[PDB]
Amino acid sequence: TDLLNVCMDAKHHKTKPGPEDKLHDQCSPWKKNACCTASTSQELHKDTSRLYNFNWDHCGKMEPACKRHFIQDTCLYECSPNLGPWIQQVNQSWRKERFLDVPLCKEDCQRWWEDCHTSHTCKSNWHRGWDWTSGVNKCPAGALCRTFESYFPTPAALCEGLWSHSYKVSNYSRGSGRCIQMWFDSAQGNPNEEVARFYAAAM
Ligand SMILES: Nc1nc(=O)c2nc(CNc3ccc(C(=O)N[C@@H](CCC(=O)O)C(=O)O)cc3)cnc2[nH]1
Ligand SMILES: *[C@@H]1O[C@H](CO)[C@@H](O[C@@H]2O[C@H](CO)[C@@H](O)[C@H](O)[C@H]2NC(C)=O)[C@H](O)[C@H]1NC(C)=O
Ligand SMILES: [Cl-]
Ligand SMILES: [K+]
Repeated sequence: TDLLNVCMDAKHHKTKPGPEDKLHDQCSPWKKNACCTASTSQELHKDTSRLYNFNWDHCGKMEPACKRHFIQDTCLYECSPNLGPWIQQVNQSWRKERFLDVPLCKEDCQRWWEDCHTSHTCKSNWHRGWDWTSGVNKCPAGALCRTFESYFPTPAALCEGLWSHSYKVSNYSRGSGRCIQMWFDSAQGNPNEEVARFYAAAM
């Protein structure tokens, strides 16, 4: 149970999960229990936020249908109090902990990949390798802009590879209670609580 209802020790996270009534737009489904502040939830909706100075439009403008998924992902990363069982210590300059091999529901990965098909990028790992010397990430030497499909030939390649394995792709369905959903209605409770509960008891 020590892995339940926690916030990892990372760059913006709160020390502990709490109610956040004013979570902005896409993060609001987390408003009953979040690891992010309202300010953070607000900032992550912005192009090239002050959170990480990360530019989504690094190979031209990213399609809205695609960008929403990255915003959604950032909501989960910053707000989720239910990733306890996958938290690992990594000792990095901008975070002492992170999560790895979170069982992301296949349909979520599939939808993300499909909606991002018509967008563009220059790298398959977005955590390491950028040219930051202007202050925001720019394609490094040798990295050409291409379609998403080029750098991520399958859904799993994007979902698992883009954020250096924060996720593994689960063969479980949305609503199985056996995989983490990036996209959920939380009117009747956050569905990923049950997921974290289940995998914490697996030991
Ligand atoms: N699911 C998910 N998992 C994550 O870990 C995650 N992380 C971020 C934060 N993203 C980033 C990406 C790059 C850099 C960055 O400054 N990269 C540098 C190296 C940083 C270092 O010293 O470790 C670079 O090499 O370009 C920081 C934060 C956003 N969404 C996520 N979403
Ligand atoms: C992931 O789940 C799917 C079903 O949602 C599994 O599919 C079935 O697999 C068996 C063989 O193992 C087939 O007889 C069925 O035809 C499959 N169902 C359909 C309609 O596709 C799939 O095997 C699972 N993947 C893994 C690796 O366990
Ligand atoms: Cl839609
Ligand atoms: K969650």
